[PDB]
Amino acid sequence: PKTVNIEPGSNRFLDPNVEAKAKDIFAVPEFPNKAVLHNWRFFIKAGKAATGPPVGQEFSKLGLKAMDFAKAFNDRTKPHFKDDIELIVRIQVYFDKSYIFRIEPPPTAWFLLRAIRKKRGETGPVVLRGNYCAYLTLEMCYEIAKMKQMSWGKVEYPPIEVRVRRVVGQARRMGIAIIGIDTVHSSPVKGMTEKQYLEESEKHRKVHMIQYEALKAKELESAPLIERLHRPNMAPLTNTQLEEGLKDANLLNALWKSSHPKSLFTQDTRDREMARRYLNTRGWFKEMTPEEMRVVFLNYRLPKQEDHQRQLNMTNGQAQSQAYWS
Amino acid sequence: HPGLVPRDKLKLHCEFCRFHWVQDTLVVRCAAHPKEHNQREIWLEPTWTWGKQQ
Amino acid sequence: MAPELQLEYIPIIFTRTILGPQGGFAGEERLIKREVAQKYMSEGNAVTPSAEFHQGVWCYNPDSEQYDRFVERNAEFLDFAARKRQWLDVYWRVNTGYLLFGRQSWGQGWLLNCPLRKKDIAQKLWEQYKVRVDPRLIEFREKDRRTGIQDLGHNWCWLYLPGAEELAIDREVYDNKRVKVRMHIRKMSSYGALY
Amino acid sequence: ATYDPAAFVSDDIKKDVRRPFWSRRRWALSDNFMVPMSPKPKNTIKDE
Amino acid sequence: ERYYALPHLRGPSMPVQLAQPSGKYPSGKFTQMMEDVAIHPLQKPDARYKHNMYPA
Amino acid sequence: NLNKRYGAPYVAKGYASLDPRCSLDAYSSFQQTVTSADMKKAL
Amino acid sequence: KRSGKPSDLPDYKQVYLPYDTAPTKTELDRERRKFMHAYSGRMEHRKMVEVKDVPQNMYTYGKEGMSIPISIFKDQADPVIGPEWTYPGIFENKIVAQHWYMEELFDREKSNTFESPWQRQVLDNQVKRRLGKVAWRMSMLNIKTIDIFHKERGA
Amino acid sequence: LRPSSLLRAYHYVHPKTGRPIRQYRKYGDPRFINNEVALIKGLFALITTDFGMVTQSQLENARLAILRRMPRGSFALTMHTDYEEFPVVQKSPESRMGAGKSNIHHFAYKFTTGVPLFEITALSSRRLNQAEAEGIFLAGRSFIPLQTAVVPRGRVDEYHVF
Ligand SMILES: [Zn+2]
Repeated sequence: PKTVNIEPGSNRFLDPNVEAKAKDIFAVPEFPNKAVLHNWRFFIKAGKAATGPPVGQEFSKLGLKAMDFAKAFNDRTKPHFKDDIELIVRIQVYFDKSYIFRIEPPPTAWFLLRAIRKKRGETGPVVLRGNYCAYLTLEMCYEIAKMKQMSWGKVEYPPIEVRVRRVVGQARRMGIAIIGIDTVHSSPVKGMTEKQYLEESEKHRKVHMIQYEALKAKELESAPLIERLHRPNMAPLTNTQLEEGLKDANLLNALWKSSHPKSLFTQDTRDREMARRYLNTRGWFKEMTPEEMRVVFLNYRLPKQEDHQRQLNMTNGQAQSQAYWS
Repeated sequence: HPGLVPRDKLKLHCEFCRFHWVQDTLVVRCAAHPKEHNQREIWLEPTWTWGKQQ
Repeated sequence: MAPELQLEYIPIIFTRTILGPQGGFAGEERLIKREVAQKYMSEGNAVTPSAEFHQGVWCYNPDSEQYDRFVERNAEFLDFAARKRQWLDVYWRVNTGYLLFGRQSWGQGWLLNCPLRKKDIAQKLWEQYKVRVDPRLIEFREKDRRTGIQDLGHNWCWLYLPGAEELAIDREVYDNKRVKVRMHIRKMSSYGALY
Repeated sequence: ATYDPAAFVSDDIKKDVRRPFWSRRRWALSDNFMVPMSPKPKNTIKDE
Repeated sequence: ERYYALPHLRGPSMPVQLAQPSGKYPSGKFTQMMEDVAIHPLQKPDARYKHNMYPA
Repeated sequence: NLNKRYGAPYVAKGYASLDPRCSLDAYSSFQQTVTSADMKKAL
Repeated sequence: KRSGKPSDLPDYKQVYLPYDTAPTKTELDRERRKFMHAYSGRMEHRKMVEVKDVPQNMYTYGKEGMSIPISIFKDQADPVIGPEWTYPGIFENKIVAQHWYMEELFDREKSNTFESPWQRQVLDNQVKRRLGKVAWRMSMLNIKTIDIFHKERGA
Repeated sequence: LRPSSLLRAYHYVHPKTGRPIRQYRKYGDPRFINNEVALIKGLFALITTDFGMVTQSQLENARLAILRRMPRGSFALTMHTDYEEFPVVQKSPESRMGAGKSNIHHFAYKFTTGVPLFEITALSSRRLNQAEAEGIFLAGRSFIPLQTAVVPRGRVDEYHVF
């Protein structure tokens, strides 16, 4: 009937409304560069924080009337919240006894038992329990994963797809057999043939890549400069080179220069060929002209778009164009 | 201090359990649990001679 | 044929691939002991050499676990089942054998006074078992790489049977490239001892 | 078609290395669990 | 008299695709750097809490 | 405690100094040829 | 543990259907009949096992337009589920996310035949753990001697 | 005579009389070095690298100790018993008070080199390490009166265990 939005994967975030007050409370009062004494962690309900043994005790071990914090908690947690949402409080006590606490969304194990409607003790790993418990489908984990963002300052530091494989694994480890995997058949649809279902995935599953890569590459262009530096791959080196290349570092130097992708500073024939004359005495790579090295001695952690970018630098007007300006 | 019959049986049970050369005999001395976890390699007495203990 | 006089060993074409010394492998003709072979022709690992089997035989692969693999014995396979037999005959001969010694040992350490040489193992291989090898292959243990064998009782040392890769010979012998020849040094007085 | 005894046949007089007590972790890995050689009594090998 | 003797070599002496697994638990010298391992002092690995936290 | 008095060419010696390699090279010369000129030089 | 568990378990409030053609009763228990089993363990040790508490209709179960009761905030009801290709990497995760025995992964790398371009990433994150289980296995032995299976086990 | 009409190879029984065969002392002498290696099928097995005579009570006390140090639901110990048994103090003046009945009853095995004794065999995808393995057997090995070393799955590569 009504599909809310037809786009190849544009629902990777909470509604800007709920994402507005998502980080109003899930914020980190910045580390004062003090020396922490205790990093406590609690489960506390929406606003039902008491001065009892769960909270008031560990303060009272240190002489703090936690009758105050609970109020300062409820100064931030009593509204905004569906009833009975057990949050996690990360109380952090410094050597001046001044605490600083981040409220955090409920533990995903709490989420998982909700989204499947199972109480304490009903769920279990099959090797302890013998049965898969309540089903799920990947479509559901993608929304448990939206309220679980490690950096509640940067809502998607782990990209959402990467975040799901986490909550999926935590689910399977609890017996939550999701349907898209773990089973012979995916979720059956009244829409079309399984082929007309698989032929509509082979396009979607790959359209996501140019979506997922671009989001993985936009991330690296703002990543630490050291990150975009060159780190040659070690899959080619065989484990006797890989060991004979650890006793003398000279080989792991001449290698780096030998296979550095072209730049304005590494277009020195003699510098590149000085290495290439060191390896041959060591009987290392000898039949691989510079090109087929760069395509294998590349930082594999680069997003395909960016490895392709560095690989063709000589084609990119040479890097002889881009230099330290002044 | 239980003579751990070979030298090789010596094991450091505690964080404070270390090795020591108590007169040519590798032993384990711990400040904590002072004699409780102490081990001493089997070897001749510290002052032996050639006719008494070969 | 008589109940009294029975063939002490009979000809046999192996269908399966038995590990043991009396064993063979796919399709070779071997005269193995009668009692053993008779519980192969019932077992199916072997079949008496009818004229038909002398060309091909349906040997066995542990992959599908049934007699499907046709191993045709042309003159080329008969140059393969020879080198592969002649090889694992040296194996099963030194591995089965237990080559003895008689040596002089004055002194207390039960130490053979003139310890053994890798010459003096190939010498007791060719003497007793007629196994003719290169004494450059016999690797001694760690205790006896320095001083030779040197001690009475049971010593063993490794004989390296090199050329076993084009024979496709593994899992039908205990170790493709070695074999434990098993010495024993039975000390004797000047009456019966040498050196 | 050459086999050189020297490649694979290695007769090296190797020094039986002490279980290093001077470092803590390498003392624990080295703990070859056959120190129960204490059952080496030259017991009756053909009777009981 | 029968004399048993090795056949002549037609292929590689030490078996390669026929090698029996080594037979001792292959916890390599690098997963538990027990001994026999030599590393350049510039390239010291895995001090993530001691002296790799401030790498050079 | 041999190999201290005698050399390494002791106990580690394959006293079979007869034919570990020559027999092979014998079958090498077998392969190539001998002919008229190979006798004419002998002539 | 008791704490950190949900007490009130809201129920699946189907928001809008994902289809116009009703899935007639006859086929419902004809496809659900296939789901009451789900594999477990991924190697020769494949174990087709049973799943308790099977939902009844899976044309409607999660493929679209149902709600999930992870209701958290005051103004955020049980969120609706958009269609499949509206979530990122889902039919890509279907290839990646699963119990991966390294036995089954290293034959894929040494043959460079990955079904997915992320199984190279689920491999490292799997070996990078097992190395950690060692660099913690040993940064403990620098304290004491910890010996595996040397204390009593069971009852 | 001597061995025939065996009682399934545990001990030989006289052909013309159901009495046990009462062999010689050094019959089945373990003082060989066993040529045939063992193709263990458990995850780990405890082979005897030396030779000796081991009782059944010494082998059962070892099982009761191995069965303590082992994770229960995962691994099930497997103790082999097909080997042949042998008699004890049998002879008549060589028994105490003419009670040849109460001395021979003990049955001990003559183990050569490299016979497997136990097996930490697997019942799941759970795995073991040599450190995780020797730790188990280190309890029982202190009862089995002869020297023994644990070996991993498959054919014992006796180049290394020795
Ligand atoms: Zn202690």
